Amino acid sequence: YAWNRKRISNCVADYSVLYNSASFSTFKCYGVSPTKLNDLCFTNVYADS
Amino acid sequence: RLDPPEAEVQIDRLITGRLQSLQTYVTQQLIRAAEIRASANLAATKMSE
Repeated sequence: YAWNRKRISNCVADYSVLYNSASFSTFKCYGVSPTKLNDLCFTNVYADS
Repeated sequence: RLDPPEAEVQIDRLITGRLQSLQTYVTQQLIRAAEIRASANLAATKMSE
């Protein structure tokens, strides 16, 4: 209910390592195929934990 | 952005829309061709007479 929010910017993201990290029980993507993430440039991202 | 099978859905949507629009345009072109051809036949008759 009090879900935290975080903003990240001004860096480069290596999604390959995170994807290869099998510790994630669920690794799902809606607007993107999990593989392609390592080849796009983005305005910014929001992470909620 | 996406993986081929998922992309195919959007591909289908957009091709349906585009083909429908362009065939409609072609139909309008056909009608305009018919009317202009009638006009041209009348003009040729007027010329010759």
